[PDB]
Amino acid sequence: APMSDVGGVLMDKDAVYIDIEGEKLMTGLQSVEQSIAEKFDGVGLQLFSNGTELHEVA
Amino acid sequence: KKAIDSRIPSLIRNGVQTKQRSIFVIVGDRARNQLPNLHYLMMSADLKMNKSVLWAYKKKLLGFTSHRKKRENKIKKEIKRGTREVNEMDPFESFISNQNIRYVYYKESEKILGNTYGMCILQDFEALTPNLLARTIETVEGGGIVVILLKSMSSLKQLYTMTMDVHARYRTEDVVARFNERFILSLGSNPNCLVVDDELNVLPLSGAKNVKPLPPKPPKQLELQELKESLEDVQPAGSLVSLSKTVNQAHAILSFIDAISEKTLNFTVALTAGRGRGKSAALGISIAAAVSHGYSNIFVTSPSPENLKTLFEFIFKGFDALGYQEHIDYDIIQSTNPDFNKAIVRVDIKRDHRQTIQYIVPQDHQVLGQAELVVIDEAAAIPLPIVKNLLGPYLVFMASTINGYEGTGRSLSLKLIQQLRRQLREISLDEPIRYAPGDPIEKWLNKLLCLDVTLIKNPRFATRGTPHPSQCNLFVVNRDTLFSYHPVSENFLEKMMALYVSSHYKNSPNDLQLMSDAPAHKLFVLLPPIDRIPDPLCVIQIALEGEISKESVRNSLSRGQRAGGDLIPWLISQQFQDEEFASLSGARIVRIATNPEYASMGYGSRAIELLRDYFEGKFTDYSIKRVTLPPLLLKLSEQPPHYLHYLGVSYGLTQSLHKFWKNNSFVPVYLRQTANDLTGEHTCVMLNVLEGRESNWLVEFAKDFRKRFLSLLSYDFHKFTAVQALSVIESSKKAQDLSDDEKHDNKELTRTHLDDIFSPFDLKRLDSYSNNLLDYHVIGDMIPMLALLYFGDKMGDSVKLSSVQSAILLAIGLQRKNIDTIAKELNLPSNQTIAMFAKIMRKMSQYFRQLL
RNA sequence: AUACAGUGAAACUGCGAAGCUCAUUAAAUCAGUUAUCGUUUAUUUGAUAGUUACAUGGUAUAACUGUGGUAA
RNA sequence: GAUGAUUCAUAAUAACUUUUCGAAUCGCAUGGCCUUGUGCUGGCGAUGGUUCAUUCAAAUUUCUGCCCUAUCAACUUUCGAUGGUAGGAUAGUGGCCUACCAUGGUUUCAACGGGUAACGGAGAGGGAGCCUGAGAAACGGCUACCACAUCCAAGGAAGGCAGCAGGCAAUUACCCAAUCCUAAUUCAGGGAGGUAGUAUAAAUAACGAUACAGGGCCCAUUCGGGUCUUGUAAUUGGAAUGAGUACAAUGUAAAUACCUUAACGAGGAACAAUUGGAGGGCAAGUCUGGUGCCAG
Ligand SMILES: [Mg+2]
Ligand SMILES: [Mg+2]
Ligand SMILES: [Mg+2]
Ligand SMILES: [Mg+2]
Repeated sequence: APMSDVGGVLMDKDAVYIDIEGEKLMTGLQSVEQSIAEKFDGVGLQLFSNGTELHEVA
Repeated sequence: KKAIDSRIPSLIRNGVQTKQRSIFVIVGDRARNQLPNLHYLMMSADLKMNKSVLWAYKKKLLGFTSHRKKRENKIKKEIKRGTREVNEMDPFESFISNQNIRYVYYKESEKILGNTYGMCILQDFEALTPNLLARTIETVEGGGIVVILLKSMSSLKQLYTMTMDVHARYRTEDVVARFNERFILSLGSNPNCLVVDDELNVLPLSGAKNVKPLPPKPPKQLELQELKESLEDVQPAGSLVSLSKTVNQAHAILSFIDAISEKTLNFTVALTAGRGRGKSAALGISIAAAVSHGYSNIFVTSPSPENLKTLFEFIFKGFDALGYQEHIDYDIIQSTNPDFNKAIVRVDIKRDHRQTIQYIVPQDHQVLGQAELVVIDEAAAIPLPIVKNLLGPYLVFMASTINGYEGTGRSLSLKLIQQLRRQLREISLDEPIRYAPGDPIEKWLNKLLCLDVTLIKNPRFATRGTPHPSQCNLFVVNRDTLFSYHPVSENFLEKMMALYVSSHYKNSPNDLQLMSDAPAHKLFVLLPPIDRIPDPLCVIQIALEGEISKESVRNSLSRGQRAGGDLIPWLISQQFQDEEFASLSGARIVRIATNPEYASMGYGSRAIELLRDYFEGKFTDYSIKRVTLPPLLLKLSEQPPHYLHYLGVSYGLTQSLHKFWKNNSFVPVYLRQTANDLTGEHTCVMLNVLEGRESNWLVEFAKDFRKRFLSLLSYDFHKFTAVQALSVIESSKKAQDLSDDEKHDNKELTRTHLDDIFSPFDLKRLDSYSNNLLDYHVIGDMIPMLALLYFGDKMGDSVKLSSVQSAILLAIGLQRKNIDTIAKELNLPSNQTIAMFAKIMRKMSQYFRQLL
């Protein structure tokens, strides 16, 4: 039954309607703003023990 | 009624439109309840999607059972008890009861390799392995969904800490699990990965943050439909080419048909492709083409007949495309051997003229004298000497897989090609047949497992010149930084992994996890002299084995699961039963890899010398923060060594490798009688003692091995060339030279011992031969004892022989080879060999007289 | 209730488990009647056994505790 | 000693035995004694146990008992038919079975065979073997064999539904109370059983008042003849009550139903039964045929 709600999932137009310590970790994760890929950008890695931090591969 | 985030529906629909796969990571205890919703969205987007589902788990399912009758009985009892109404079924129970789900353990991931599934569910995150992740994802078709259920609380705490701070790694109270942590970070880079909770809230850590629904709707299909239409009238080409699924597959089949048409029996076709690209379908279709063309004696060879089930399946589909009918035009013969599991062995065809397709073991090359075609499937897994015998005066098709199953190193395929440079035709299949080309998941998987890594020639080394080995220095590689998924570390990892795969014969996907998580393992890299990312020249992976590992082992047994093993310490235990060697600490060189182009320039020896120096002490906290990264590479002095007694190696005996370890002062102590089935060479263990430590034990072991080797030349090492056998003896004797002490010394044969071994009539027979008064056959009985006495060093300084003469005596006496067999091996005519053999026996007789 | 003592899951013992559908068969079915000095018989009922001990063993395990195998 | 009758009941001798049985059990109560030790001796029950009799059953067994038949005169020894001796088995008698022996047994007084309104004994997927019990060749279980069919990760596992009830479509819901039956039993149970579910007598009306009209009806082919309180397509009054709408009690294991019984309940009594038959008559209407205005 596509138009109807089968199981708990209903699709109208292009939007789907569904019926539904860790909890603190859940909400903290949901509120994160920067992506993991972006967080890598500000990071630099030291190649040798006293070498200069290299950020991006050439 | 909660409005789902628009990203989740859009991603599934985008994948279906573009035939790209997508990854969902569901975090929460109620993650299982969200799978039915995702599957429904997948099916509604396209009704042509495959409805089969794959459920992979380690030991236990999540709160349900896959046995139907057990489920209804629990349901019926619940209904009878009144806990549930008569007809209530929550969505999850409906999802399992109706849908076609295949439940598979992680251990038995081989069974799923052939099949194709619409959705893949990986129940357990902690137990994910590189092999299980390559095998399972490859079965998902275009538009499918890969679901990974990160339900564990500890897994979530790792997820939280990295997202809060990429440097920080959550580490519980000896396995580090670096592969899983690197896996999580990689998921962020994937554009088709969404990480969601059990409420379908999109966690922003995922890479698919900015997914937007695509507008409603490929060139490769266009280049494929036109080709089929053009060839429809031209049978048998049209019917068979119709079975092709991709442009590359059709081109390969047509090229095979060209070979089948040319009828040249000195012609060879080499097919190279990745796994899942459709080689076996191409092979089976072409075999059907040769059947319809007229080839009668068609052969198929592989390591085992079971692996050919797909190839034979597509032959029959090709036969169906050609109108052949089972039990009228052809008959199927299945194996009676229980080992082959009723695998098809022979197909007999009766149309027009009698035509036969037969499976042969690769060793049986003699039967191929009447062959018109042999199809070598998975030639990578057949030993190189054996396949060379298989290249006869007949049409040859070879299929070799690159980075599929174990496959083989890419350079090995190149070395095989270089040898073939017989007329050659090379064909390559690049496009996948289950999903769209350039699928992000396949790219993400290859990066994560470093499967597609390739070696690159460095122009800078050419300009500056090749570094002299004395200039190069050895540096330790910190594993936490290497597997931190930083772009710099990732590039260095790829270069290291490139060196690994090219050199060694066989590499499994799990080797990456073993290297990352195992505590005993360490990594060393021989960088060029520092003066950009450095390009390693040689990489050494060692594993600490001995008394040091016992503390880690004892922890594992307390866990209830023994972790890993001590190969050399256990091996030396059963062979010699020496309690001391168990207590001795040592390191085993798991793998030493060098650039094949720069081989013979002395890097491999240089790195071992520096490594030997390091553990001798001649060069005398970097862990990640546990809830800013340390340097990627560490100088040798910066990290103190463990106390070790010996350096060991385990490798498949080849003349090149044996010469390499012989030159580096390694002494052989064991050699396996049973050849490795995949590669065909014998595993050899060689040990090296470090200065300042007792060396008495190694000398005793080497002496015992030499006696074992001498007697076992006749049993299973008779295949070895005589020159190779002498080298092993010579390498062992170098061990005796290492010990300056004369406490142990060979004993010259006494007259009393001489009488027992040879009777006087024999000695008279030996004298008469030297006088040329006897034939060679008369003395055949005495030769093996003479070889034992001579190579036992009982004859002493009186009798010495040349390297060629020692080879001849060893071959007759020990290898049991014929005198003519030595002639071919030593490139000497038979008459000269017998003349030399007589001269050898004169010296032995003269010595026998002198004692008397 | 200083062995337990009310009630009592599970488990071990004891007792009882003894309408339909097809075919057809003339005093071989069935009915009445006779015999068992020619027999078996739970139960009911009535009779009926003077020929370490202030109480023996596990030669004993279940339910139960806990460790696991299996798709079941 | 007992029967009509016994090698019957019973007793004894000598041995035999996978020699049986002859309370290592439980509940309630705590009396009578004294030799004060918790010393001796104790009341009512339950569960067990040998043998006999009784009861409930079972198995064989004597004699008798309505069809047509000779166009059914032999049948039986056809792997026992009739009988004797011995053994095996059975709970026992017994050709029930086995060894030896005799040649018998039914029949024209109807054997044997045939037909039958002789509904006027068998099985639980199909044959074979076995197990429990006082009682079964068990609608139970087990083994192999033969088919059917189901789940599976294809390594195995399990079934008797090859059923039942329907059609050519609601067999369900409530109980053990009533009558009986089984148990470690007053109390548990029983799809035994019980309860419910889904051609026969009435009504659609009865009784009055007033007004206004002169015709109404019967017979007869024909002409005509016979007789008298009739018609309304008029107005009007107050009474009666059933269907319904329904408060209760009774009824019952409970409930439905039945019986009994408050209040309301009629003029279009619209609180609105039918079915069939025989005749008409009408237009600025339609069609057809003609010897105007007609006929169909
Ligand atoms: Mg009694
Ligand atoms: Mg007798
Ligand atoms: Mg009136
Ligand atoms: Mg009516």
